[PDB]
Amino acid sequence: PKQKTHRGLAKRVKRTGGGGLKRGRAFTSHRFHGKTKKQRRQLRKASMVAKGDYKRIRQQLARM
Amino acid sequence: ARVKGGTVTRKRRKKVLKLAKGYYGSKHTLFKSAKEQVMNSYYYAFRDRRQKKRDFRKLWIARINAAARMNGLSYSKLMHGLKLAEIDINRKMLADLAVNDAAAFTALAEQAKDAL
Amino acid sequence: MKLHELKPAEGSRQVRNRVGRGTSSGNGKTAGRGQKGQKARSGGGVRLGFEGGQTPLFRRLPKRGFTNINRKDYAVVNLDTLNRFEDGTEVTPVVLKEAGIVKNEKAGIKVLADGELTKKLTVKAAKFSKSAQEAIEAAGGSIEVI
Amino acid sequence: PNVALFKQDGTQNGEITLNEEIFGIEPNESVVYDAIIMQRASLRQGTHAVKNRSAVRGGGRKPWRQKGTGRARQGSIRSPQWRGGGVVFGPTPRSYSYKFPKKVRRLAMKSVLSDKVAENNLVAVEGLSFDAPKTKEFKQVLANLSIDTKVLVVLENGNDFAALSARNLPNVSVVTSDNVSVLDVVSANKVLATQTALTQIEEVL
RNA sequence: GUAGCGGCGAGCGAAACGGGAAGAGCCCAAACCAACAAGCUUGUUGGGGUUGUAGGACUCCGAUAUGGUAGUCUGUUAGUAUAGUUGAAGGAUUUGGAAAAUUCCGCUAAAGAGGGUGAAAGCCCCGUAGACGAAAUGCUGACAACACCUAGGAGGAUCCUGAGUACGGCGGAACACGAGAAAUUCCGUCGGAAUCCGCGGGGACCAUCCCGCAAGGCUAAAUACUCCCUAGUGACCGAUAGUGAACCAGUACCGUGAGGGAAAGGUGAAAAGCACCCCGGAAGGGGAGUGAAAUAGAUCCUGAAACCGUGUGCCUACAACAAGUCAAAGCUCGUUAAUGAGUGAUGGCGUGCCUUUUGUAGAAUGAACCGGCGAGUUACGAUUGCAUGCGAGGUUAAGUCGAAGAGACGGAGCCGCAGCGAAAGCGAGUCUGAAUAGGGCGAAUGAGUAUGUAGUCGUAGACCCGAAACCAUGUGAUCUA
RNA sequence: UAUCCGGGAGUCAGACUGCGAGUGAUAAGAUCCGUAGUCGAAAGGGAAACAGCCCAGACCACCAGCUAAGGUCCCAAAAUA
RNA sequence: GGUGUAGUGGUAGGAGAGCGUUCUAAGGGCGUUGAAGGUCGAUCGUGAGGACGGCUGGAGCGCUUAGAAGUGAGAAUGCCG
RNA sequence: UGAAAUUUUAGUACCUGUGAAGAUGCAGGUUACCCGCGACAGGACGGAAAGACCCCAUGGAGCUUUACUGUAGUUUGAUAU
Ligand SMILES: [K+]
Ligand SMILES: [K+]
Ligand SMILES: [K+]
Ligand SMILES: [K+]
Ligand SMILES: [K+]
Ligand SMILES: [K+]
Ligand SMILES: [K+]
Ligand SMILES: [K+]
Ligand SMILES: [K+]
Ligand SMILES: [K+]
Ligand SMILES: [Mg+2]
Ligand SMILES: [Mg+2]
Ligand SMILES: [Mg+2]
Ligand SMILES: [Mg+2]
Ligand SMILES: [Mg+2]
Ligand SMILES: [Mg+2]
Ligand SMILES: [Mg+2]
Ligand SMILES: [Mg+2]
Ligand SMILES: [Mg+2]
Ligand SMILES: [Mg+2]
Ligand SMILES: [Mg+2]
Ligand SMILES: [Mg+2]
Ligand SMILES: [Mg+2]
Ligand SMILES: [Mg+2]
Ligand SMILES: [Mg+2]
Ligand SMILES: [Mg+2]
Ligand SMILES: [Mg+2]
Ligand SMILES: [Mg+2]
Ligand SMILES: [Mg+2]
Ligand SMILES: [Mg+2]
Ligand SMILES: [Mg+2]
Ligand SMILES: [Mg+2]
Ligand SMILES: [Mg+2]
Ligand SMILES: [Mg+2]
Ligand SMILES: [Mg+2]
Ligand SMILES: [Mg+2]
Ligand SMILES: [Mg+2]
Ligand SMILES: [Mg+2]
Ligand SMILES: [Mg+2]
Ligand SMILES: [Mg+2]
Ligand SMILES: [Mg+2]
Ligand SMILES: [Mg+2]
Ligand SMILES: [Mg+2]
Ligand SMILES: [Mg+2]
Ligand SMILES: [Mg+2]
Ligand SMILES: [Mg+2]
Ligand SMILES: [Mg+2]
Ligand SMILES: [Mg+2]
Ligand SMILES: [Mg+2]
Ligand SMILES: [Mg+2]
Ligand SMILES: [Mg+2]
Ligand SMILES: [Mg+2]
Ligand SMILES: [Mg+2]
Ligand SMILES: [Mg+2]
Ligand SMILES: [Mg+2]
Repeated sequence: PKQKTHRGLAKRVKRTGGGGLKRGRAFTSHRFHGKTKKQRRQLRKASMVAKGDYKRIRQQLARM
Repeated sequence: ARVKGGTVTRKRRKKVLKLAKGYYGSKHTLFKSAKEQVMNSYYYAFRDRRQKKRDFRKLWIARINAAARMNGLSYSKLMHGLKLAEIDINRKMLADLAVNDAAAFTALAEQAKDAL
Repeated sequence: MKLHELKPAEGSRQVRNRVGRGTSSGNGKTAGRGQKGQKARSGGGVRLGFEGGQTPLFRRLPKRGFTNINRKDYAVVNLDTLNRFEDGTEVTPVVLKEAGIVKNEKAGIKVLADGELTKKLTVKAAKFSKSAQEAIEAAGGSIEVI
Repeated sequence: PNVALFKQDGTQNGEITLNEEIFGIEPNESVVYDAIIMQRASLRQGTHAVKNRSAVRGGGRKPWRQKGTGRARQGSIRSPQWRGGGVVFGPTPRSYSYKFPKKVRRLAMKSVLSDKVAENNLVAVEGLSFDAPKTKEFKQVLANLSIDTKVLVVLENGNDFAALSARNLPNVSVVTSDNVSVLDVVSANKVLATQTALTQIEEVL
């Protein structure tokens, strides 16, 4: 049997050209009155997956 | 394909048992009691291969001290007089002299007693 | 070669690492699993992205987007290829496939302009980019659309 | 690749030229080696098995209690540490074969034949048209051509009498211009070949 | 492992396109027609007719045709399975009990596959290649007879084209799809259509378009599997292995029973297996004798170790000693002949091995000892490195041919070469943004791919043993209530 | 020897000694931190014996020598200095 | 291949080099003038281990290269004897 | 005539001390000719038994209930027969 792809990751990341992963941000759903606007505008900007985290999830989302 | 190992084990154990000759009883017949004693024997061997030198040095020194007291001098003052007089004679040699040629040892003692 | 003189190249084939076959191998008496623990067990360890009950990275992040079932993904030809073909000729998906440039005409050929073109060409495809149109028509070719 | 054409009677008829594409190259020894190991692993059959803890006739009864006895903890009469006992892993039915790239294969063939040519261990012939399949005739042919070592005999598709004549001899392997193989050629030290067979080789390759 | 499903978790997971293997399509109800009968319809027989570029009945035009068969102990014919026959080539010297080994000269091969034969045989034997062969019963395939199917062109006036059916509601299932926006299929229940200007589907649903025509039935081939039979093969086992069982094994034995479940192979070439004599009650020995060999004589080839002894060189009854090591007197032997072997008075130093532990001599754990057995493997995938081939082109999968092979064919498909974005879409740029701004991700910087190999990961028992337990069959009231 | 990239791990029970603090009874071979060392994973020499103290880091051989801490009347080498 | 300098305690653990066993393909060679195995030897190699002899034994087995693994046991209150 | 439990090997003293903190085995000192027989039972933290007290396991089983979620039955209604 071949690998199973973690679909919860396949719905939550995206491959770049260098193989790295794009990701949405947290603290961006429902509770904004507690957050300044700098946080909100800086969190609507995506970011990239960490080194040690990609080390942990690459086997899951190997090809995707 | 299958592998049995009839001879490897037996040869490997005969080696240890040949190493274990002279050992009381089980320690020359049984591989476990032997091996447990072969390793300890090798430890003791490695350690005695150092303590050997200490022991003979100690022995030689006692002999030299005796032969010097019989001339009216001690090991320490003797050897200090020798180091003064630039006389590089090993203690093994000096003990052999004290045993066999007391006259040569006496000459060395005169040298040292002059150096002092 | 002679069968009684066979040799591989150096570094091509490596000796296996057998495990639990004495201490002086280094991989003996624990198999590189270390002392006791869930990792030191047969079928032990944990799932592949498991942080010990800590909220995993996938779960603490949001899902984004969707997939358009009617998506048109085109096969790309970047204008540095086409310096191959003799000037004045007719480029087609059939030509590109026969050459082996494009093996997967996914939705249609799209032509894009990264490299420098140096020929007249009667190129035709599903879609062109505007810079490619400019470069082709400037060299003296002619754009069409299948 | 100028190779001396002999007769079925041993006399040298002349020469034949051969493709430098095939016979003139430098041989790639790593490629030949790879092909050798692959073809032997393919001729392997891999029919060999063993009964694990599950397929073995018995078990079920825990032979005694977990506790109370002064006996070790045991869970089946047929676990690996019993006088019977299912084998832990052991062999399985297994396919050792593997294909590998066509360019490497064809380079292996070319390399082998070019090594034979460089070592002069080809022997071309015009004939091998035996009226009937007697082996002593073929042996006399080998003697005339001064062969005394192993040999592979390439033949056109149909030279049945010559194939039969060469068949029984121990020094001789026989093959029919399409079933030619790296293992066969490399095993052989010399290669007797008909000009027809060489042409068939140079058209299939 | 995509699209999707999913406490959007764990996990689950398609289909179509494409490529191939195999290839075959046929019947019926109904309209109507003819016959019978009861009681103009309506049950039975036959004819007719099976469909979607709508079809058929019905009204007119000619063929009487033409091909096929997925049938028959109708036969013949050929082959094949179940017995089998034949099937070439060597004799001597040395060793030795024996020649097949050695040496000598030869012979043979459509036969040098294998096995046996006093030891290792191309030429001794069984056989092998090859060539012949079946009275009798089956089987397979053709060929004729029989049998069954097989028509064409206009019209649609009218009639028919599968009813408690499709569908809907409620409740549940299967579809990759967990009611979810839930199409599609099926079960129970209740209700409940039209029929050619008709009906269903195209993932709620409506319209348009396209495709098809259910609610009646059959249908070979490719596919899966082996109790078995024949011919065989193995970088499978070789008596703690391999089937539980090489031996009279599902046996002996255990159990009320269901049920569980062993151990145990080898003389010798050939029994030629020890006539006869002696000790002894016999067994068992000792001679003799067979035999190449009896320390090959039924416990039978070899015959380890633990263990039990016999003798002998050295030491040992004022000594404490993880039992050795180092030094060493004396004594006795003489080697893979080299700074020899054995023993050892006496002296110095020195608290076993493993596991697990901050730390174990440990009064923490394990091991009575010896011998055998006994634990990171494989399949499919992913990734990294090393190696090879080729190179911005690298490569085939299935399947066919072919030694259970290599190899050829097979370009469908896979990766990479262009990315960015949720997506539309644009494109070496793209997205955000009013924005030529800035910033993110990317390019100009460039190298990947197929195979092998090793490390590692995942799915599978996944490293070996070890629970109490859970579930589903069954067996037990000969004990006891 | 640092950094970056990638492969593979193991370790998340620590102990004592000295100095700095807390808790403690400025008691504990106590507990918890910092700091340095040692052990762990380190044999050897001294501390009688004695992981954790003092000296010192075993690649091997030597019937060679110089030193360390610690010691020099005997056990037991060295001064009855 | 040599000279010099510096180093070579080690658990978990990582890396690299190997010895040995069974089998296979090839090459080559040894065995009734006595193979393997068994046993004793005072032998060689840095180690795993490798030879040569003596006795036993009675028929198959080594050596070189490469490959494939049921490849190495001292402990499992391990199993069988 | 003929077992068994047990058993790492054993040429198996005492005091004091040390030390994983309670020593036949380490140290220092003392005592002790070698081998047994019958008796006793202080120790070998003796044997038997992977502590039943205790704690832990995101262990199990049985049991209770105004824990959760369900359900067989009981009952009421609608609908069909
Ligand atoms: K590891
Ligand atoms: K034969
Ligand atoms: K549904
Ligand atoms: K001693
Ligand atoms: K790889
Ligand atoms: K490469
Ligand atoms: K250290
Ligand atoms: K073993
Ligand atoms: K007692
Ligand atoms: K419970
Ligand atoms: Mg929102
Ligand atoms: Mg020790
Ligand atoms: Mg390998
Ligand atoms: Mg290690
Ligand atoms: Mg161990
Ligand atoms: Mg731990
Ligand atoms: Mg462990
Ligand atoms: Mg761990
Ligand atoms: Mg939580
Ligand atoms: Mg079972
Ligand atoms: Mg078995
Ligand atoms: Mg599928
Ligand atoms: Mg014959
Ligand atoms: Mg024979
Ligand atoms: Mg002969
Ligand atoms: Mg529907
Ligand atoms: Mg319904
Ligand atoms: Mg058996
Ligand atoms: Mg046997
Ligand atoms: Mg006395
Ligand atoms: Mg005495
Ligand atoms: Mg002692
Ligand atoms: Mg103990
Ligand atoms: Mg015990
Ligand atoms: Mg339960
Ligand atoms: Mg009854
Ligand atoms: Mg200090
Ligand atoms: Mg403490
Ligand atoms: Mg501190
Ligand atoms: Mg530790
Ligand atoms: Mg120390
Ligand atoms: Mg320690
Ligand atoms: Mg000095
Ligand atoms: Mg002194
Ligand atoms: Mg080191
Ligand atoms: Mg060092
Ligand atoms: Mg063998
Ligand atoms: Mg094994
Ligand atoms: Mg054992
Ligand atoms: Mg205590
Ligand atoms: Mg004490
Ligand atoms: Mg001590
Ligand atoms: Mg008595
Ligand atoms: Mg006890
Ligand atoms: Mg316990």
